[PDB]
Amino acid sequence: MLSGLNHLTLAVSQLAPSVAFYQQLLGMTLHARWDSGAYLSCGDLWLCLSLDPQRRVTPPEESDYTHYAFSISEADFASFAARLEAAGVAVWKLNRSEGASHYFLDPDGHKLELHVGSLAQRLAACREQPYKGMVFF
Amino acid sequence: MLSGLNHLTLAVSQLAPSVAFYQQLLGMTLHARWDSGAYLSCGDLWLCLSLDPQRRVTPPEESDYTHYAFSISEADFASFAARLEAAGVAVWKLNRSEGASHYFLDPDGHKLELHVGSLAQRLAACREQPYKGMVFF
Ligand SMILES: CC(=O)Nc1ccc(C)c(Cl)c1
Ligand SMILES: [Mn+2]
Ligand SMILES: [Mn+2]
Repeated sequence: MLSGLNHLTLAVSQLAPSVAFYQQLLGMTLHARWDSGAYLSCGDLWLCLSLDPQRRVTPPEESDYTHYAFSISEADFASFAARLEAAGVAVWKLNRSEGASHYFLDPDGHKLELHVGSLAQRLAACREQPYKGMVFF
Repeated sequence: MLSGLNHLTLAVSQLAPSVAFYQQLLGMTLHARWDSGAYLSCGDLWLCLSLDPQRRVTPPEESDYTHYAFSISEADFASFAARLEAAGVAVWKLNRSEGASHYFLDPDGHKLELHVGSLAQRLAACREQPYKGMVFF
């Protein structure tokens, strides 16, 4: 059957600024870069950046809620978020509707998130503060 | 420091067909559902389906190359691809790279992939046959 995300591929309009964002600003590990892409890792995540002439720099009001959240510890969360803010990284959401999260945009407007906590922890939190109509299986 | 992918959230136009697709067709585990979304798991992947009236059912020619690949073993790949074909799931690309890949669309046009092979396998193949402009770190 299916087991896990094998990789996340993000289309990017300008390869070098996107590599710099994920590697320098977010601290991911850069493994390889070529004329039309790059491979990075973030823990066990394989991230591919793919140069795509069709990728548009998209304001967050023009895209849907699809987004990619990266894990960070409770001890590191606030200083990492504050560093992104001080660096001028654009945001897209403020209301913490799914726990301790910071919502920010990549250079092309991909919707990203820093989040503290696992699915199990979110389910436990939701039992006390459930989403409207929530059922647990 | 970021330690991995925390969750993938897909905006969906209709929650019921999206739950059927990810849970019943793709075999992911449904943990919770509420009026406007659902939480599933696929191995270590935490998947959130978020009901979003801004989600358009998007033909593949009208979206960029951003896509989400799920891991499957080589032994299971062909029968899973056949299952998707029997279900009438559209393909958006043919495989021309190393490692088996099946490129298929979700009900809203999210670009998905089944892939066999890790980042390490891809890097080993690339070292033997580097892409144009390829540099390793
Ligand atoms: C022309 C040029 O400067 N290319 C270049 C710069 C930095 C990196 C990391 C790479 Cl692979 C290539
Ligand atoms: Mn999220
Ligand atoms: Mn892929």
